[PDB]
Amino acid sequence: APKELSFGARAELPRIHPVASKLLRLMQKKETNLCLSADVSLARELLQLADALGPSICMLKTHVDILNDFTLDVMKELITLAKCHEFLIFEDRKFADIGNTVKKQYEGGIFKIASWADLVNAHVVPGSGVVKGLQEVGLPLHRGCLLIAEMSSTGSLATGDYTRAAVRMAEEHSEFVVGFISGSRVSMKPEFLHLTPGVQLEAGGDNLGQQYNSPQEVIGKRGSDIIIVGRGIISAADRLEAAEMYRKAAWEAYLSRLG
Amino acid sequence: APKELSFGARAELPRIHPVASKLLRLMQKKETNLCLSADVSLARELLQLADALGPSICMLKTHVDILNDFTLDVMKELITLAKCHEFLIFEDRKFADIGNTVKKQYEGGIFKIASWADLVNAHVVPGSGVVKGLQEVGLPLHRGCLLIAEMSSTGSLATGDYTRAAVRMAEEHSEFVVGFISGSRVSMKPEFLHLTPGVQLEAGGDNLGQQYNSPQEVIGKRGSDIIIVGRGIISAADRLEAAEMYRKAAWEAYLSRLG
Ligand code: NA
Ligand code: NA
Repeated sequence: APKELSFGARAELPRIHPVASKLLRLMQKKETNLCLSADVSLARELLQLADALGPSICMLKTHVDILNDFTLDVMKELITLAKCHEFLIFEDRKFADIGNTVKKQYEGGIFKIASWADLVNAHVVPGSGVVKGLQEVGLPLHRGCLLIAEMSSTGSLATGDYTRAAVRMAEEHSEFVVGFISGSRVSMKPEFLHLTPGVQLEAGGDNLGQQYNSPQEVIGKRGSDIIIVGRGIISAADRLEAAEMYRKAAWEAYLSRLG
Repeated sequence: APKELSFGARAELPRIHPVASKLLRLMQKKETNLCLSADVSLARELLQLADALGPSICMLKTHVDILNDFTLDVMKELITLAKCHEFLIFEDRKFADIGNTVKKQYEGGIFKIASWADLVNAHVVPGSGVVKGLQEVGLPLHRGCLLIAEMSSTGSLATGDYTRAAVRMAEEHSEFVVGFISGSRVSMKPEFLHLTPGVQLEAGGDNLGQQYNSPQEVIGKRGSDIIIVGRGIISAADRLEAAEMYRKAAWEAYLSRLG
């Protein structure tokens, strides 16, 4: 493997996407490679978490279709927090339809996801039309996309040639695609981010197929860039001290890998 | 292949799911195996289409995340039409996350999909946790699910062993899973429905990877049960006469296959 570059140096790579470079520079400024999976159903709790944990995170990942009281003004308030504390907003929509449909789902409907999400993600199962359709909205809005190359869950079919196809599709749509959701490093090109869910400090899983690995395993041994942490933080009593524990774990694993 | 049973006889199979049997009986009563893909962004147009075309269709497929003016009362009015004209409502949500997440996306948020959708669909890429999570909402609500075994779009990765995995997952979750979105017959078990999108009378595609086959190819040669038709109907001037053309095509292909 080529010699590892710092996040700050990766932010300067000739082929880097502007959204990736903004992310990489705030990761190095803030010493955080933690993405908070803000898995709550109340706008107040989402906003209180974003404000308190904002300084500790590089990214806040939302499922806005689980917010009981979603409005676009909630997302305006989230953007204010994102700008104040310096983190990106990633809507974990997992687009997975034909290109003509995802185009509408990204721009339109109640959620107007493209209006407030810096990043979205997509499954590669439909073929590259899924990326084509999203990019016809996302490119004019200066957004980025992550392709789901592997999943954390038991029985995942995102393996082998499927994973290779995701990497190829990302390479070929680099104007819009900034990286992967994956369990490890899947691309050797340093311009691409790797974000990894299924992360907790302790061993375990849930009863619906989620499986966990630690920040040291995921960042240090498996070579990913960012950990996505949900229940490990959200279910804790003190979510701020939980986020700090995850931040320091992921940051030190990165530093020790960087040498 | 075993001798083909009529829709009415399939509705009586020992292992048939109640939602599948309701569907099969209305298909045979109404002489329709057409599912309308109601791909519009206005509630008024969705409701006017559902009323006018209701008699011609067995199912109305929605993308409620593309409706600019979604409210739950729109879905109440759609249910009234579904009951009046006898068709099922299928929300084409393509759930594709870990089980713990899809559970919430199905029951909760603004859309409360499980409250009004007879059928939903899911990708199998996350492993069977996706089905497990949906069924914890769907079983108590007496709903059914379709697993996406193949896709119509260029570059689709839902082929080979992926398709085989979808069929296995459906078999093993038959209390909830009633069939497939697929391009052909993928299961030899007659209790399972096969629904096929990417359908028009004329050859062609779109520029975002959609590819078309005719009702005679899909139902007659490829052995699917139901055609899903969107732009072939929606973009026509007279949507009612378009739906009738598709209905008669799909019904006759079925009858000629039945012998
Ligand atoms: Na995930
Ligand atoms: Na489809």
